[PDB]
Amino acid sequence: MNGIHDTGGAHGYGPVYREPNEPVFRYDWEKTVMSLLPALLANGNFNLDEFRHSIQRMGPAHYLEGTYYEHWLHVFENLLVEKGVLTATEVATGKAASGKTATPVLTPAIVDGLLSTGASAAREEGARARFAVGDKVRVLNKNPVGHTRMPRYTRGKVGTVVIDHGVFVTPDTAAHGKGEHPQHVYTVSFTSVELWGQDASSPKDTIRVDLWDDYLEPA
Amino acid sequence: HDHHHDGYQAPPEDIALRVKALESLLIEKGLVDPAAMDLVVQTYEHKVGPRNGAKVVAKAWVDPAYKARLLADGTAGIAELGFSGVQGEDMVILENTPAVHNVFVCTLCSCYPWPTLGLPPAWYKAAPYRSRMVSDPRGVLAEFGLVIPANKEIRVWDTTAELRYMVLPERPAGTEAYSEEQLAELVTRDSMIGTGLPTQP
Ligand SMILES: [Co+3]
Repeated sequence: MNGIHDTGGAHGYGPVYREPNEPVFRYDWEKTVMSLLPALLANGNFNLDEFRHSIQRMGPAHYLEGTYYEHWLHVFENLLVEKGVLTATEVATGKAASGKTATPVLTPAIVDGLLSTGASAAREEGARARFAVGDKVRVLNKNPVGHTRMPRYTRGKVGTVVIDHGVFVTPDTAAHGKGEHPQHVYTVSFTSVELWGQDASSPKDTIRVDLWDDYLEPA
Repeated sequence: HDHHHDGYQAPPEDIALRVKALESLLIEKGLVDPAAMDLVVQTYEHKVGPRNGAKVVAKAWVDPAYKARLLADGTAGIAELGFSGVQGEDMVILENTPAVHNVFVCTLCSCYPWPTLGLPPAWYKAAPYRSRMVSDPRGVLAEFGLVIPANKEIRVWDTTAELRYMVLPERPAGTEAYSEEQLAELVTRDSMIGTGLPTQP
């Protein structure tokens, strides 16, 4: 999706201001919002790829105006409705329609173990690797309306495969209920010049991006 | 003017009420457990943070065997010090050298190595850093007071997949026979993101 979230190469966002001595959480409400994510993922209410794409789908202005955890809050209020876990009315009123109909999967007994383990996107088997490190590859020019992880700034560009990480779930399909379609993920190295042109580049600098096998074609 | 889109702008006046309303809803339906949520908050508020990565760096500095293991298998490497889990399942460690300066970003969102660095700062997750880091690294780094030599290659890694990156900074000169603990004190968060260098003694 060619949305405002795909920021790479954009101008006009200005200086990178940073807070001195920044707390992990700057407001109490952020603690609630943050801790909700693991809780809801544990329920299997949605997967991480759906979560990401839900954020991509908020209003562009809303996305820019909202502090980080407002993005998460948005997903919870909207993706849970889309998935049929909550109704619009419930979300609007903050009052459950009919009592405690579910049981929390994330309980105090398993928090530490679940957090320490996480959930790797790596898979045992999937599509065979078409490319080897050293191969010149071109990123395909695709413009899906749905979820994807090929940044707009890489599309149509030529780079060098520098790492084959093995097989992983494909977010493009996992976010839209089309299965995992596991395949290889590579780190691809692009020169500054190749990405940004003669003028806007520095001769030494390189940009590396992690791209799925079928995002690519031989250069 | 004011902060608008750099991550530090003011939240809506009613945000805390909105959050409380949703939380009550989710608790009432039986979707979430407040007690478990508190444990999650404590974990990232007090237990997990850049001190973790600092220990990894210090050990790698003093122990070439560990460094080799770490560079060969990041996940297993950091596990030796008891760090693992969410948003660090598949780690890749980036070695800074006299010829290469590494730095990472997530242009698409905020992907970041939680187990070794904790939750990212607001600036890492905001448009200014994300948009400019992949096009003008030197310009961004200069804003953090870091000037990379012109003849040194800068490698910017965009965290677009499920690999998570952490920078192994170069050990500062004049730190002979330092203990892992004294060395670890020099390792800043910025030095492991690549937006700064370890402290000079
Ligand atoms: Co991200």
